[PDB]
Amino acid sequence: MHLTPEEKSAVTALWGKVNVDEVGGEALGRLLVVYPWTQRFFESFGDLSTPDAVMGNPKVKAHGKKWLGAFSDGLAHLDNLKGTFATLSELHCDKLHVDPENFRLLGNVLVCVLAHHFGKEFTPPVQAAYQKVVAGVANALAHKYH
Amino acid sequence: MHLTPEEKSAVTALWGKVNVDEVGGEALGRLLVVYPWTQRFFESFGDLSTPDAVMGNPKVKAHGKKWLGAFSDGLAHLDNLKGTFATLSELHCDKLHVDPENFRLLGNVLVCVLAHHFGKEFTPPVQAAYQKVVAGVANALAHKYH
Amino acid sequence: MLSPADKTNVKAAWGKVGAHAGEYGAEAFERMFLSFPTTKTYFPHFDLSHGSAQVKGQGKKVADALTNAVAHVDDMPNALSALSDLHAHKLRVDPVNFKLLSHCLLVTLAAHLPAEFTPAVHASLDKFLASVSTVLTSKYRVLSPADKTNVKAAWGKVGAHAGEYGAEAFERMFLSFPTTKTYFPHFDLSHGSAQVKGQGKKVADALTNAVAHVDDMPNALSALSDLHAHKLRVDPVNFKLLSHCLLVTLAAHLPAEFTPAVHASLDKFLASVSTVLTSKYR
Ligand code: HEM
Ligand code: HEM
Ligand code: HEM
Ligand code: HEM
Repeated sequence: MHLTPEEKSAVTALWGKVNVDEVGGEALGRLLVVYPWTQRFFESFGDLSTPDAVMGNPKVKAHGKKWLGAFSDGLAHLDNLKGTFATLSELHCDKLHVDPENFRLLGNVLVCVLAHHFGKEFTPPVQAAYQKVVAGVANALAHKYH
Repeated sequence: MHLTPEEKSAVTALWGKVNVDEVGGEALGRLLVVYPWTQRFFESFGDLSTPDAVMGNPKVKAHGKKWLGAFSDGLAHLDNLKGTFATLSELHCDKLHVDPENFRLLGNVLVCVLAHHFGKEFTPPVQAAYQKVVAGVANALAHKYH
Repeated sequence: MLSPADKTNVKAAWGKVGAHAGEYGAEAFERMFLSFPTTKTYFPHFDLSHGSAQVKGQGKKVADALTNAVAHVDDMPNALSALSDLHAHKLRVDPVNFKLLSHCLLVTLAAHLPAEFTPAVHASLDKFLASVSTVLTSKYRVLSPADKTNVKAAWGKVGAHAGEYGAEAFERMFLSFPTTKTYFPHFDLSHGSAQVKGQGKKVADALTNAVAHVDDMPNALSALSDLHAHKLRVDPVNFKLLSHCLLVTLAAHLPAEFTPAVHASLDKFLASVSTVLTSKYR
């Protein structure tokens, strides 16, 4: 990874405008809708029968806050992502059994959600910076898989 | 890159038995037959229309010697693959314009050829060690792309 | 497949795109070049600076083809046939790159269509672009009669060993690509495990059935397509890893039969099986 100073500022600048709880639920919701095989982890969440059931599901919204708050905290440690996420990586492999391919999917759905939310403000260079960060987070969450 | 003592021992022992001349031409030839869009980089090699034409093509064999030779010198520096392949990385990007995805494809075909040539000696744990190495070499060759 | 609902969603969305389709096309390429710089390797002959006429022209041509596709969504292979030939025989872009452009077109539409880019429309557009990409790469390599003959010859030679080879293929997969183990948390994955031997034989038997029905695979494999799409829910990327490991297994057991031409035929057959098994995922 390793970002230039201008890429860091761009990531940081836009992130100050994000409602973490809303965007977290929206990105998780669209993951489950657009790539329905990811629903395999969330059978206890209840009704996921249509996109509205999903987007309106309170357990989806709560998990949205959870994952994106950990993400947000990781933006403060862009120089030590592997170290910041080591325990989470171990958990997702050993206990949760999450195929790391899911982290890349969610990363790309988050980028779509940001573009939807910020429109013209989400410029090609700002996207490029975010693409690096989500790949970095995916890689760091996959790091302890064995 | 990092390999257990067992992994590096497995890689090293097998490689002592590899005829670099023959295995290199076999691997490149099968790449061209199995994934024919890769032929886009070798238009000057002449006739590659049929498998038999590909496998007996003299320029294919000669180039085979070339790339696997550099691959073999890589196996002498498994702890610094990026520094080892830096110049060739640059060359493949800036001069040859080769999509790094091809490094992974050639990596996998090489593994297929090692299995074919060595049979039962190419055990699941030896394959596992070679898959790490081919992925590390692909990553090293794509490192300087911009 | 694109549901009837999907088709309705794409038409609505692309109609909104309207006379901006070209501009959005040029934007999607600019986003791709910046986010995924390896894709620039296919454009060394282009000035790739922002707003270049070459990029704009590319965006417009690509946009016209998508419009064409949308207007003929129930006949895409035929509508894009000239374009599939051209990418397969001349341009020869590696298929992975289609995923990358599709993602950047999705980002572009999201950024320009606030009102229309709902979760369901997002879903439909993604499926549509995957369908286009499939069509555009379809002629890169249907199994020819030679492929069919080669596959029956090699699999006939596997014979009664089919099960043992399936087990070996999974063991190779689990060691080489540890992430695949996430789908078997309930298994003893040690070497020799009877659970892995049982998995191997079931997959082997299914492949034997697919060879026997090589011209009617969607129906012969329909119950398994259902099971993976709706219950097991294995990410499609994993099928490529198992296919590589079955190829390695066959290579190590069939020295005489695993020729370049038979290897190419087997790789095409496993990709087709893989396509059929993931065909009802979405
Ligand atoms: C960058 C991406 C991700 C981050 C930062 C993240 C983060 C987290 C966090 C902070 C937890 C809670 C850990 C604890 O209980 O101590 C969690 C749990 C979980 N995550 Fe992840 N996660 C990510 C992606 C994913 C994806 C893509 C999936 C599956 C499609 C997933 C599935 C789960 C599941 C099933 C749980 C357990 C929830 C529960 O037990 O209520 N995660 N995640
Ligand atoms: C294991 C990965 C690879 C290694 C270590 C490698 C190595 C090399 C080396 C040492 C050269 C010689 C340069 C010179 O002396 O002019 C070369 C050239 C070349 N490589 Fe790579 N290569 C690899 C993979 C690939 C792949 C996958 C492709 C394309 C599908 C490719 C295409 C080429 C081309 C087009 C040339 C020039 C041939 C010529 O000038 O006749 N390489 N490579
Ligand atoms: C939705 C996917 C795509 C569509 C609909 C599409 C369509 C087209 C069309 C209509 C042309 C021009 C045909 C002509 O002028 O004869 C073209 C050219 C080309 N395409 Fe594709 N394309 C797609 C994806 C890609 C991807 C992913 C790449 C590479 C990253 C790519 C690279 C090229 C190249 C190199 C050319 C030639 C440009 C030139 O030299 O003028 N295409 N494409
Ligand atoms: C083209 C390759 C494949 C074929 C033909 C295939 C076929 C099968 C068959 C025949 C079954 C058993 C269904 C029954 O009980 O009747 C099965 C189960 C299963 N498959 Fe697939 N499969 C393939 C690929 C994969 C891959 C790549 C994975 C995951 C990495 C996978 C994961 C599973 C799982 C987890 C089960 C159930 C195991 C259990 O708990 O008993 N499959 N598959």
